[PDB]
Amino acid sequence: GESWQKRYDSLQKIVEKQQQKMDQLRSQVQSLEQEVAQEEGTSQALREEAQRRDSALQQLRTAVKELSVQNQDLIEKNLTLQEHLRQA
Amino acid sequence: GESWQKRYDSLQKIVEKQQQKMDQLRSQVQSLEQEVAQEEGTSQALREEAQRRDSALQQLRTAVKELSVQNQDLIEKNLTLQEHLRQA
Repeated sequence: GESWQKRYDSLQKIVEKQQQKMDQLRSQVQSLEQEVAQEEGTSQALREEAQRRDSALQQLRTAVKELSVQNQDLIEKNLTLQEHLRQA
Repeated sequence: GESWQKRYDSLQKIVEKQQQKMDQLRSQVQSLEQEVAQEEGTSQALREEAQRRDSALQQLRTAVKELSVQNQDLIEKNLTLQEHLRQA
């Protein structure tokens, strides 16, 4: 059979392969933490832009209503002028 | 000093402790891959909402433009009636 010294030499190869795998996993953890942080910045930026555009939506809807009031005003004035024209 | 069998046993304790740390790193990586996936899912969902919000904004800008031109035309038609009613 193999001597214990030979088995030790083979086991040290396993120890070194474990360390290399652990190095790769530690690097992957760091990269993933960075990806999470970057994606959180993206999501927060999207939420802030959504707030600004929701405010723009609000302002446009009210603008439509304001222009509808002006429309009614001008229509009523036009009818008043039309009635004056029936006495001209 | 220590026999090769005993040195093997000491090295095997290192193999086992490195395996524990490697398994813990793999679990951390899995948790971080879930965290990345959920944050990218959040960002994409916000982009979906943004696309529908921009559609609403575009439709409202169109309505504002249409109502504005209609009101400007009514203002011109009112001035025309006023000119027809002039006596001097």
